[PDB]
Amino acid sequence: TDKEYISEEVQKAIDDSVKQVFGIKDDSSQVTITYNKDKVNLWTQQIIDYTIRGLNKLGKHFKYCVTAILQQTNHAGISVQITAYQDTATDGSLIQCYEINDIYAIVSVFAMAV
Amino acid sequence: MSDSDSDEGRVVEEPLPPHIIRFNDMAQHLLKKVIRQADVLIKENPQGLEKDIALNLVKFVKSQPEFKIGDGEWQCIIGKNFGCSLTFDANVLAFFDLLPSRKSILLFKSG
Amino acid sequence: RKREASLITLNYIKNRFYPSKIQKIIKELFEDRLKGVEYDPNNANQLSERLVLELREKIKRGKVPRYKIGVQVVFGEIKGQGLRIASKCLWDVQNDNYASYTYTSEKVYCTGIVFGCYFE
Amino acid sequence: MNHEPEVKATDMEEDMIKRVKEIAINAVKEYKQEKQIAHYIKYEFDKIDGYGWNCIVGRNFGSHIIHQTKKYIFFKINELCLLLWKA
Amino acid sequence: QQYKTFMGARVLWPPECADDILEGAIRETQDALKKFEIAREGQKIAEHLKKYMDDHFDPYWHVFFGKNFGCQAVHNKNRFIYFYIEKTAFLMYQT
Amino acid sequence: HANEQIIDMPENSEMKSMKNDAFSQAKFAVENYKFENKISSHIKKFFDEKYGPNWHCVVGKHFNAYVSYDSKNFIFFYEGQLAILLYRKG
Amino acid sequence: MASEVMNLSEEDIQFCQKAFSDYDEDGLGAIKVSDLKLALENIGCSLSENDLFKMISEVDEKNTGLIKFSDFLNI
Amino acid sequence: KEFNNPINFQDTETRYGGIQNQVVNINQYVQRNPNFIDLDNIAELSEHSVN
Amino acid sequence: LTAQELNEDMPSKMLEPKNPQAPKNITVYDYYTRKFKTDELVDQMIVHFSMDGDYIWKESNEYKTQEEIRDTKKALIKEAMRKQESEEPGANHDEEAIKQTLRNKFNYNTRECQTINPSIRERGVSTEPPPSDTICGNITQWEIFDAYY
Repeated sequence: TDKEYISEEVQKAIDDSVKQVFGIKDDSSQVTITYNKDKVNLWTQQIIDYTIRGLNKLGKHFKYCVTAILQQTNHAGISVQITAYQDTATDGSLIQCYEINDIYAIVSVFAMAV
Repeated sequence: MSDSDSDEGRVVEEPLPPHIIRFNDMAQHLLKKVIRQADVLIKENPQGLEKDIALNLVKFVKSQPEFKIGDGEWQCIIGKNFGCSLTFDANVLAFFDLLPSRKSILLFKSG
Repeated sequence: RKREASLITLNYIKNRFYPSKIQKIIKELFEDRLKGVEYDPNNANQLSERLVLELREKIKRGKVPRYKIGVQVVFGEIKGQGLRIASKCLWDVQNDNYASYTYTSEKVYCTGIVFGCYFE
Repeated sequence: MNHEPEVKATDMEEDMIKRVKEIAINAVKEYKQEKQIAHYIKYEFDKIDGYGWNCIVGRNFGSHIIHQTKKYIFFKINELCLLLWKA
Repeated sequence: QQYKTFMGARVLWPPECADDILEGAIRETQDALKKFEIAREGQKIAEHLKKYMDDHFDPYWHVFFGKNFGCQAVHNKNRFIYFYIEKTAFLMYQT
Repeated sequence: HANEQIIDMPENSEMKSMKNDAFSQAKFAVENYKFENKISSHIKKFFDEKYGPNWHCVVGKHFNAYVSYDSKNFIFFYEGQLAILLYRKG
Repeated sequence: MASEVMNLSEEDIQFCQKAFSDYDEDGLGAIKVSDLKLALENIGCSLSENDLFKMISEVDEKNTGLIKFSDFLNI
Repeated sequence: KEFNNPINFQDTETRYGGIQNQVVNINQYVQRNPNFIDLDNIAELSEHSVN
Repeated sequence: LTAQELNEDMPSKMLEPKNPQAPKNITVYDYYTRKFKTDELVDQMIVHFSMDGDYIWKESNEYKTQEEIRDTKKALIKEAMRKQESEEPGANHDEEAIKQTLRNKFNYNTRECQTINPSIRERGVSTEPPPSDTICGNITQWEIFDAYY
């Protein structure tokens, strides 16, 4: 429990990164972000910094790998499949799909036993 | 109808020279035609000025019928090492490097 | 070489080349599985997951049993839409390596990322 | 120290040629990357010369591109060649 | 500055060159030495390695190998390989 | 005593100073620095400012190397006991 | 394992002579000193520099093993 | 004592990822009359000194 | 940015966010600087696939610029078609022909420019230090005296 991977903890870390970059969350929020070639490069690096830092703050002794993909406002068919080779009791892999107005992004977190 | 094997091939008939594509914002049929002409042109005058090779390539694409996307005049720049950013007509820019030649070729139309 | 022997004691590592060996293996596997470039239908999306499952087994076969392999396969349709995917993974520097291969057809783009972490 | 660039050949106005050289000196120091230098010149020229512009910086390259009359200037700095044309 | 031994050859533990290419280059250099000794007709073995690099890697590779030498050079990302075999150090940077 | 050297530089094309600069720079740099790694960095830096970038120079008392260089940009000379090789590629 | 190779006998025999001469000990191994013993006994060369020159040129050397025999074979 | 890896590490778990569908046009016009693309034919160069 | 303590007092090691595979340092020559410039700090971020596309949303800032370019080209085409139609009697020239007609040898000039490049050459140079010889010297009081005498 104290040093055991939790699916709920991983989801909150990804949520903090999405909120930190552009999310004021539902009501009392006035954010309209449009994907741009210059902006997308900055967003992937910035989002990765927040997810790793957010995971690390409450992080246990687990190897962490994070992959970020930004969809170009949908209008195409994209399917992402995640395969992880790790002891089931020791680790779990969670993939989260986020809808953020004009730009759609998918965040995947990999947990490795240490 | 052909030496060794009868009726040739749909794939066997067309051979493409080895090349590396940095970016390919153009129709596949148009890009394949340009690569064959570029490889033949370089082969015709090896160790020759890039400007001379570029002039022949620009004439060939312009001369061929149904290869015109309109807007800006067709213009191709060939340099072993060069860095640039040019506004171009949508789906009219082809960028490729021939592996044997080892020289990057840039073809696009700017209006 | 007492120091070299000492280096084995802190971490065995078993650092078999993984930068292009996995990349060469994934690239060869992706071309055969992709088959026709033109197909991009809704029914094919279910089929894309099947390709990912086959890929993980091949990584273990190519001298990677000691390492733990995490592989993510993304299948998308490109109509000139621009999307950039960047992956950052925290691992013991020089004790782990990853292989990434990107294959783009005229109408279909397939990207496979493989992550290997040493464990014992 | 970087001396003022010498233009091998150009088709520009006396007032216009000075502006290109002035923009070129600022662009080279501001961006180390060759592509970045080309990107800066095109954007600055867009406000002054309108929507259509193109900038290419190559240490060694040879090519011929159609350009609008009086809008084409080519200047070579020490050990570097920069070519910019309009439409 | 921390030297490491891989595949029987001493090279920088953090490898400037790609892991795939670096292993191939080290194996080729060892095979070349097994055939031609560094001490006699040493110039010929270095030339053979340079030609071999062009066949399987991007062209204009620069190869310098000497018992004792000091050099600093500008190379492309993941195109610099430095390793020591016995008492001889081989340094190659791709341009 | 530098009995045999290889000279491949332009003569009377106004690039005559490159050969002269290489001999002068090597003698001044080698005596003051007195380090094989330092000599290569100093010779490369002086040549880079005067004739532009993409210049690679390696200095070793005893070494064997094979490299591709731009025509008329490669000069090989011996400064005292030390041997210095400088050439321009790209 | 020979394969049809005549070659000279006068020299091939000489090596064996000088070899067993110092190797008579029957130790089964050869050192860098033994190789010079012969030339030191008869006085073939003036200094070890000579024998060491050719030998060193062959490839490399060490303390003692057996391959040292090459010294005579090449001598 | 020091780390060992005798415990079995053979389990694999896979979780699917998907994006909810929407009209393909999505109030957008495909491409542009003029397309701007930046292409670099020169690889990045890093200088390392080994003595 | 955390450190993991190895069991049985092993040498300490820690994990880092930075990707090891990415080049340790990136150096780009600056013409203004006139000397090679090296930046130790790197982005250290890895992207498996990067895609740039020409997709624009309705009423975008970029879209307005594109509309202006189309209008400016259309205005020149409209003026050229109208002037030719006005100048001639009952002109039947097509819009596509007028666009081709608008381009003129004086109107558009094409020049091909190339940069001189030295031919690449491959040369092999071998250096080998002066031959060294072994010298043995024995000095005795009588020998020193004999030379002195």
